[PDB]
Amino acid sequence: SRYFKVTACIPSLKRVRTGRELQNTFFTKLVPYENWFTEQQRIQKAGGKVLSVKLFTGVQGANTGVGA
Amino acid sequence: SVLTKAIVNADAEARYLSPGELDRIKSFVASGERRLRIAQTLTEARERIVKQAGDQLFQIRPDVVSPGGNAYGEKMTALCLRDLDYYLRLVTYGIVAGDVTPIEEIGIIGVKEMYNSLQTPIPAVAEGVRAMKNVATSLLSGDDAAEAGFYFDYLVGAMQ
Amino acid sequence: SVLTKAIVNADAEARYLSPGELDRIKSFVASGERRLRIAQTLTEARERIVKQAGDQLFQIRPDVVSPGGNAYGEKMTALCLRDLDYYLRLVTYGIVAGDVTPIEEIGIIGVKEMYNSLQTPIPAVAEGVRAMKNVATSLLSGDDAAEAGFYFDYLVGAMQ
Amino acid sequence: SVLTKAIVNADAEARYLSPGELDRIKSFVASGERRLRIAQTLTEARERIVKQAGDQLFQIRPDVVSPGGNAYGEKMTALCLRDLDYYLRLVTYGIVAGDVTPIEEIGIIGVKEMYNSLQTPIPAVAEGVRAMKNVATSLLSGDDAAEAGFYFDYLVGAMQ
Amino acid sequence: MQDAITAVINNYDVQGKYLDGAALDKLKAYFTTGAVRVRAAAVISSNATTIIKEAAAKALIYSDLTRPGGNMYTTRRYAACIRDMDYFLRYATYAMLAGDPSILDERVLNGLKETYNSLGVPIAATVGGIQAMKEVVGGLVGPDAAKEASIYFDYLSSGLS
Amino acid sequence: MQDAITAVINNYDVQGKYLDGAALDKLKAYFTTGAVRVRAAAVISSNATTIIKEAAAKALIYSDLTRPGGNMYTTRRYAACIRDMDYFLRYATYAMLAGDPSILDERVLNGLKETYNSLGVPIAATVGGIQAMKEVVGGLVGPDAAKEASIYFDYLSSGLS
Amino acid sequence: MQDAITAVINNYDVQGKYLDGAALDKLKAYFTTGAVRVRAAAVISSNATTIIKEAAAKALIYSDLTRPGGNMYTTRRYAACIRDMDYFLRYATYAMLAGDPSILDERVLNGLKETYNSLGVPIAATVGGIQAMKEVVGGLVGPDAAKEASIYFDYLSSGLS
Amino acid sequence: MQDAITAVINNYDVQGKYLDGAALDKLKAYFTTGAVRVRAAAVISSNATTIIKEAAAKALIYSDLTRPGGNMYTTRRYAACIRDMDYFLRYATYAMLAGDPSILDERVLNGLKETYNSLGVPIAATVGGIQAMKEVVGGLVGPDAAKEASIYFDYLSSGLS
Amino acid sequence: MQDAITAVINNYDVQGKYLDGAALDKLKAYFTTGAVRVRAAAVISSNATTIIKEAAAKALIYSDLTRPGGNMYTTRRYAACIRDMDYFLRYATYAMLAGDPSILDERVLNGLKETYNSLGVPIAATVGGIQAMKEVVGGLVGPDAAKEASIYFDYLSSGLS
Amino acid sequence: QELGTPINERSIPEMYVNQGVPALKRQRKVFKQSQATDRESFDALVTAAYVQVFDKDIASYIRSEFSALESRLRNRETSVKEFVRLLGFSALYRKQFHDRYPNTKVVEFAFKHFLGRAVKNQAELIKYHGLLGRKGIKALIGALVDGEEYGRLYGEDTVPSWQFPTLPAANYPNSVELYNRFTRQDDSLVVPSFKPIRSKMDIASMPLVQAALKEQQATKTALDMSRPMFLELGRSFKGAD
Ligand SMILES: *C[C@@H](*)[C@H]1/C(=C/c2[nH]c(/C=C3N=C(/C=C4\NC(=O)C(CC)=C4C)C(C)=C\3CCC(=O)O)c(CCC(=O)O)c2C)NC(=O)[C@@H]1C
Ligand SMILES: *C[C@@H](*)[C@H]1/C(=C/c2[nH]c(/C=C3N=C(/C=C4\NC(=O)C(CC)=C4C)C(C)=C\3CCC(=O)O)c(CCC(=O)O)c2C)NC(=O)[C@@H]1C
Ligand SMILES: *C[C@@H](*)[C@H]1/C(=C/c2[nH]c(/C=C3N=C(/C=C4\NC(=O)C(CC)=C4C)C(C)=C\3CCC(=O)O)c(CCC(=O)O)c2C)NC(=O)[C@@H]1C
Ligand SMILES: *[C@H](C)[C@H]1/C(=C/c2[nH]c(/C=C3N=C(/C=C4\NC(=O)C(CC)=C4C)C(C)=C\3CCC(=O)O)c(CCC(=O)O)c2C)NC(=O)[C@@H]1C
Ligand SMILES: *[C@H](C)[C@H]1/C(=C/c2[nH]c(/C=C3N=C(/C=C4\NC(=O)C(CC)=C4C)C(C)=C\3CCC(=O)O)c(CCC(=O)O)c2C)NC(=O)[C@@H]1C
Ligand SMILES: *[C@H](C)[C@H]1/C(=C/c2[nH]c(/C=C3N=C(/C=C4\NC(=O)C(CC)=C4C)C(C)=C\3CCC(=O)O)c(CCC(=O)O)c2C)NC(=O)[C@@H]1C
Ligand SMILES: *[C@H](C)[C@H]1/C(=C/c2[nH]c(/C=C3N=C(/C=C4\NC(=O)C(CC)=C4C)C(C)=C\3CCC(=O)O)c(CCC(=O)O)c2C)NC(=O)[C@@H]1C
Ligand SMILES: *[C@H](C)[C@H]1/C(=C/c2[nH]c(/C=C3N=C(/C=C4\NC(=O)C(CC)=C4C)C(C)=C\3CCC(=O)O)c(CCC(=O)O)c2C)NC(=O)[C@@H]1C
Repeated sequence: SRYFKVTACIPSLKRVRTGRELQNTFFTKLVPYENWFTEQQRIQKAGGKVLSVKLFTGVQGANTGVGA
Repeated sequence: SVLTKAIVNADAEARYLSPGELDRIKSFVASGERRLRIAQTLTEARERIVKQAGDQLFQIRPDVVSPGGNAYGEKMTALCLRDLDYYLRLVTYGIVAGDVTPIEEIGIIGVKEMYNSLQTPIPAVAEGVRAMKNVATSLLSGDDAAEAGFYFDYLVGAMQ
Repeated sequence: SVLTKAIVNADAEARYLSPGELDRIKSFVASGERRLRIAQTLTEARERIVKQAGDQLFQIRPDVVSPGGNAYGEKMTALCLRDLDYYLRLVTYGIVAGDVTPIEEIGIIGVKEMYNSLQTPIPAVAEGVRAMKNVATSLLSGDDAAEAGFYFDYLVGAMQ
Repeated sequence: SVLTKAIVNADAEARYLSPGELDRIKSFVASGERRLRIAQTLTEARERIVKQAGDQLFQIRPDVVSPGGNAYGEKMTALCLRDLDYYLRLVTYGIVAGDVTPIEEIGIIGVKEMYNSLQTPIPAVAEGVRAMKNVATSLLSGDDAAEAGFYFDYLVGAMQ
Repeated sequence: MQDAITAVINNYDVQGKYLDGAALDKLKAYFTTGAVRVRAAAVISSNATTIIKEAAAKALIYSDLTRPGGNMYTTRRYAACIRDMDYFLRYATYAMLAGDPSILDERVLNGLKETYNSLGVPIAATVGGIQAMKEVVGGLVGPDAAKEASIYFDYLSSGLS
Repeated sequence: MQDAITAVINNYDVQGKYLDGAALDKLKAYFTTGAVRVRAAAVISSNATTIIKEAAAKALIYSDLTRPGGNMYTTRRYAACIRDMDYFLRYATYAMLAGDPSILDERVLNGLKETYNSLGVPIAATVGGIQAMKEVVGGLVGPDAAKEASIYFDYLSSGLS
Repeated sequence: MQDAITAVINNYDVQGKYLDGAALDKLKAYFTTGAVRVRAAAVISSNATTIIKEAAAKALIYSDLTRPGGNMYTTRRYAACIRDMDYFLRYATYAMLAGDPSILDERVLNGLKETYNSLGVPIAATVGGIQAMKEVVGGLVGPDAAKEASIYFDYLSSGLS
Repeated sequence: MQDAITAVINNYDVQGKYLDGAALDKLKAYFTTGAVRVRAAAVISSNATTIIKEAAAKALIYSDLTRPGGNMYTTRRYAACIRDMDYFLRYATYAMLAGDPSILDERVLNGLKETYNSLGVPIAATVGGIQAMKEVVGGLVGPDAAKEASIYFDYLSSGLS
Repeated sequence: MQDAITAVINNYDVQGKYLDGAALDKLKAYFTTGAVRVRAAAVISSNATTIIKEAAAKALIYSDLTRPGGNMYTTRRYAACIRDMDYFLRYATYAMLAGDPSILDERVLNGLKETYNSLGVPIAATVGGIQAMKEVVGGLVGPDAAKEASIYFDYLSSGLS
Repeated sequence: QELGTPINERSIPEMYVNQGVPALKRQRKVFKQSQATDRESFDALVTAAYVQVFDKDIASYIRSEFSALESRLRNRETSVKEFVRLLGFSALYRKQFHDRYPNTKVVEFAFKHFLGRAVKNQAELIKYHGLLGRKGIKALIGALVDGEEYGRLYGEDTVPSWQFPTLPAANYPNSVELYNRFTRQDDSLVVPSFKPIRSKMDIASMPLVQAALKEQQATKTALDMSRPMFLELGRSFKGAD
């Protein structure tokens, strides 16, 4: 139910690529709480920097309604 | 709660509430008074329920209080009783809410890691919760006893 | 039905049924006899309800029986009445089932495409369904009248 | 084994083996004679090691041989000793192969569900493996003792 | 998201407190108004399109918004505005059923303001349309749930403004 | 998936017929036994792990299956067999609650036989485990829902064999 | 997959037996032939492209296969055929290092035949190319590992045909 | 898929022939009717829904198919039948534009017969609806492209039948 | 089996139609080519053994197929292979006389492929022999029926491959 | 001239045109968000995303149910990966491709829709079917979308689309059989499980190992070694005979 708003930059370290390729390297997008964990690992394992993270939807205290 | 579950499903589907969900909401609001009476009864009888559950658990599993047991020691037993009180409180929360959402968000997700990191016997905790169910069912009428027993059975099933 | 919906959600989450789902199943099985009585009442009064809803529909929207309308002519009107009978039978099915699964699978999914192909006014058919709701609640006691009106409202909202 | 692991890693990238991988293979084939000699040395004394490890484990954790223990009774203790023998055989297999590949497929993956369904104490099994490791290293020279202790520690870490 | 029951439950969870007389009173105050929420929500679901049409007729159309140079001009922009209105209606129904503005805050209001500033959407016109929808909903539902539904429309308008 | 009520509803929908006295009799017969199914399902969910353990101890383990050369040998294969047993128990519970074997045919038995032939899994041992679980469930639930639960375990066994 | 060491270990694990004289004899016989396999694999890896070129020249090209309408006509299919020959050579090297054709069965031969009838590839021409590569590899590796290298190419050819 | 030009090009490439007088005459014959195909395709695209409407009215509806027990009974089945009708119309337009039934064989008729056999769809009713669409399209397009449009509808009907 | 006449007759029987102008045109076109087919069949029947001899010499023998271990090593297999070539030639003659490959589908290609994988026969070598016979037959029959003769050999080769 | 002619004249053309991989491998379009800017290109990307998922048949029924997702995607609040993930979380996908098939076939349907291939091997079936049954659809979809293969193949902004794999073995025919199936055309699971392939050639029968075993016998039985000759002359080569 909580959504992370994350901005990241993933450079290309092989084959350079040719067509316009702009949303594939620097992006900002909402990510769910449950999948943000395994995606942050993927971003930093693909040699990508995580510029910004925002809590956005959720509440810091939580304790109920988070798991919905 | 039932309201939270129905709203979440309808919002995920992107539609207004269905007649079945409306009927279940009406049934929940009708049964709310009986639910709060049951919760008040259990809250009043929280101490006796905890004590009788503790004695039943210890008679069933004396090894847990044995030297090679996780619950060996006076404060080790006190902490187990405190966790028992916690789960009884969660049972009252679920009974008042009409579903198991707060219980899930508080005390079943990550509880396998809970007791694996603490080396605590999950089957022993389940037996203690069952003793709690017996004690609480001894203090309610048949319909309310079954209603609380559903939530106690849910806790036992989650502890599995 | 409610059983199908609860079982489907439990299977999708890979878990046994929740206490709230069990409670709603118990409530549905408790309300079954009243649901059957309502269904018997409407199925006995099927012809009068259909004819009356035809009268209020044609009074409210004479243009549909105008030559620039979909239902111009005696057999076009007969087909509209037969669609009305179809929707009334679906309403009885939903009332006995306790939820909207069979009605959804039978007469709402693709109904927009079908009526766009036939060039029939969906708001006009919704008005006919509303006249049906009025006629049906005219032959029913208040609790069961509201119960049937919920399903009629669901059909009206779906045709939208 | 080492060859299987290197071949799988090369096949994942779809290329011929690099000279570094051939160097690892050469080192493994050089150490193979010592590895098989260590394995036969452990195999000759399999019963004594199992018996002493069982006695040591029962001394450290008497609760398992207590009334509430999983291994309470002569036949329950026999099953525990048979499991310890199984793990000794797996350790000899791993020492011969030079990699933990056979051990993982035979007696590690799913071991958690194994001992959870059987309600057996996983830390108790780990302590039994540690006592087995001590008995094994008492019968081996220093380098061979360390070589066997690597695989014993791997088993202890996996059963965790 | 949370309803009234879940908000009370988590406010007691943070203190680790059993439910007491005050929490029971709050839950009873929620429960006594349960059926009114249900009937009003059913009425709103039945008359969703008519409410949107009347609110648009009173607040948006027949103005410079629907003419060239307006933010309502062109079929695409009109579709966006009416889809937004339908979103507001459905989420107002959800909030009024749950007895809490948590769902409206979580799933609508986050980002909507600066999104509208970036796109050029008129916040004042959106608030006026929301208020017209609120008045239509209050007219349809009746005295029993008029104010009860209007509080969440006012929440939406105050969040936007 | 289908239950008794939905099955009768579709069986009349295919003829385009209103519900009559016969269909009313059938769904009345289902409605009369609603609570017993709920109680038995709650008991099964309560004793899920113990039922699996007792069925395994009575039908599978302490044999050549759990020894070297046995199909259920090794921790991975044992975990797979117990997960299959858990699948059978949960889907038997669902079918018993729904009052129909449609979910059993429709989420379990489709292709399971051929998958078991491809993997080499023993169908006879699987059927024996299913019958042991059926006997344990019949013992636990009591006379009220024993036959009703047991018919779906027999359905699973007859579909597999 | 599995090599000689894992084959012995699995064959003893299925019986649940500790390693005995026969198992140690098999392991010693494998360990003695360690350096020869490594040298042969290094030679094949260094001369991979020349082997493919000579095998293609001797068995495939200058014929109806490369003339129009042939299966190896067009660059799109010529590159695919030489890539397939490279795959066969690489997996033969893996099999020679492991001392077991289990990798050939698991990761080369399964589905390959029916794939070739699906695509229209000539199985006999593929077998001829494999045998040409076998002759070239046997020439390159020397008398030490000629038979060991040739056995896996014969295994691949017999599996395909 | 292939059009007329790529079909000729591939047919000569497989024989390794330069384009000769016959191939040039074939290409000239296709090019001479390019404009009529484009005009007919534009007309069919503009009148797509109406053609399906008259085809359904003259072939399917007002019969036992739309009644209970019919294949196109219920809104879901009616929508599926009209979507299939639209599929046939769009792919017939593609075939008439490309001047070749290769796309129809590749992406329409492949497995359609046995899929309809599995689902119980009436193949005779489908052929009748296709012929109704053929008559409507022939009426709309005119003498210029009537027969050329009709040949591909006949191709689809003969493939299904 | 069926010839051109019976194919037209059955294709009109399935519609229950009397013979029309198109059917009569097809029958006339078949009847005009009567003497050519008879002459070609007589030439092939007279030169049957020589065609097989030249095709075998050009495509099969003097190679690993006839050298030991080959699939046509030993007299027992050589006689079988030449008998198979004679069978292909005879059925091609039948199909050429009938003007229809239905006999080839019914009595030659039915299960021939899977029989060849069962026995281990090289299908590519069989196709090469068939095309060698095709070249020899095209040389023998003359320019009158060369294309007609060649099409059925191509049909057989494409069916096998 | 004659060295570029076919030999064995292609008497029936376009019997050789269709050989090789199907034309569908290269006769289809790939959609990328980075080059799908503007409204006209965005709608094509959206309608293509509904066809990679949902397999083109019940994709035509979608009218406006996924309208909040499309708005966020158009406003660049969520990437195409997030759009594809949320499409797999919907009730429509669960109703269509999970609620009517066994748990093992849902994994196959999930793979072909969110990765473009079939299941690689038995060690991947065990990993992914053993997670779907443990935690349901919302974990299996998250595992596929967040996997390393998805990140390599499509990255942030790209519709998944069918891939015709070359490796591993049997992956190409398994994938193509899934590809050329209409929805509800066939419901056999194609890859139920990967059979054990067993062993038909004993490792001790190889040339190198068998050649070393005989030497091992002779060296141990016949000849002596580096202990004193008085010890080596009082040895019995047989042990119990
Ligand atoms: C030190 C002993 C510990 C212990 C063990 C214990 N185990 C069992 C029963 C079984 N253990 C196994 C084990 C395996 N099967 C395999 O394939 C492998 C991999 C090689 C293993 C490790 C199995 C299958 C069983 C079931 C019986 C059977 O083998 O047929 C028991 C008995 C439990 C019961 O309920 O009877 C015990 C007690 N107990 C301890 O206290 C120690 C920690
Ligand atoms: C005039 C309508 C007739 C009819 C049809 C009918 N079809 C279905 C279901 C499907 N139809 C298709 C068709 C295609 N998929 C393709 O890719 C193509 C070519 C590009 C075609 C033609 C498929 C795959 C299905 C199954 C999936 C789906 O439903 O979309 C149905 C529904 C059957 C059911 O309820 O299960 C119907 C009714 N029915 C009639 O009566 C007409 C003759
Ligand atoms: C000597 C070459 C012969 C030949 C071959 C040919 N093959 C293809 C296409 C494919 N080959 C494979 C092979 C494999 N899949 C596997 O998993 C492995 C092991 C890693 C193998 C060896 C596959 C799957 C394909 C299809 C997919 C692809 O193209 O990658 C082709 C091309 C066919 C086409 O493009 O349609 C050719 C030509 N052809 C000959 O004439 C030779 C005898
Ligand atoms: C309508 C009364 C007013 C109006 C609105 C308008 N909105 C947009 C664009 C967007 N609106 C949304 C809204 C939502 N997305 C969500 O998920 C939710 C809650 C579930 C909401 C409310 C978003 C995200 C957008 C941007 C993406 C999109 O366009 O879909 C427009 C379009 C602007 C443009 O052309 O770029 C418009 C016009 N316009 C009026 O005149 C009214 C005052
Ligand atoms: C246990 C009583 C028996 C047994 C079983 C066994 N099963 C497997 C592997 C699988 N089992 C399944 C099962 C299902 N998939 C479904 O969708 C359903 C119904 C919803 C079922 C029941 C599947 C798909 C597999 C394959 C994938 C996996 O392993 O998870 C094994 C493992 C076999 C192996 O090692 O390859 C075993 C052992 N074994 C016994 O001895 C009993 C008779
Ligand atoms: C000529 C300007 C240059 C050159 C050429 C050269 N080519 C070959 C051999 C072959 N060339 C091909 C080509 C193709 N096959 C195709 O499908 C296509 C696409 C239409 C092409 C272009 C092939 C298949 C062969 C192999 C033989 C065969 O066709 O059967 C050679 C001979 C190489 C050798 O004998 O080893 C040569 C020399 N060489 C130059 O130096 C020029 C610059
Ligand atoms: C009546 C209140 C309105 C109206 C209706 C109208 N309907 C038709 C024709 C058809 N209607 C259906 C309907 C259904 N088939 C189903 O399976 C279901 C679900 C239970 C429904 C609702 C069908 C199939 C037809 C086609 C004919 C047939 O049944 O065979 C018409 C005739 C249109 C024509 O062009 O002939 C009309 C007029 N018209 C109104 O004005 C009312 C608002
Ligand atoms: C020699 C005394 C007489 C003779 C022989 C002759 N043979 C051939 C050609 C072939 N002979 C064989 C024979 C066999 N294949 C088998 O499997 C066996 C059984 C072991 C035999 C005996 C074959 C297969 C051939 C074909 C070529 C090949 O082997 O690949 C010829 C050549 C004929 C030609 O037309 O080329 C001849 C001349 N001829 C005499 O006059 C002698 C009396």
